[PDB]
Amino acid sequence: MVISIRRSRHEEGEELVAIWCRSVDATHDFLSAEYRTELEDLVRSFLPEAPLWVAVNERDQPVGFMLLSGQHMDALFIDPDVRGCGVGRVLVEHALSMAPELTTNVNEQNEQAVGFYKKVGFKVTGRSEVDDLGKPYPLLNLAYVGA
Repeated sequence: MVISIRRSRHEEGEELVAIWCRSVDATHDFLSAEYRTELEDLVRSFLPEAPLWVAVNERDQPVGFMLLSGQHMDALFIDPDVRGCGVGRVLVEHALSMAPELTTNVNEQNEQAVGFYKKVGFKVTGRSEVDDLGKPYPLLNLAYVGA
């Protein structure tokens, strides 16, 4: 299966919410149901309108997405069915092509993604003791070192 990356459309936004939801079910399950619900609502109020980039398969059908502006890839999420297919690299490489000095973040609870992003080449450059709203779910900040 072929992959390309492009800007998202609006109407496919709900598929990106769906992708985020299974990425969370597969690798961030530590997210308590209350926080899951509030994230999913704000995500559904954001991914349909955010200036994202989507990985698409041969059907021009989204299989992952990435948010990058400046040199900061704030978000990267991909359907667990095709994560193993290397789309994780393809989206990071897209981000790197626009930003050679790339940075990103990841929730600390997803130690799997911390490991993955290190394999890809990131190295931790900061953290937070909460996620954002004072919730005790730390965020980590990383820079491409990978090298």
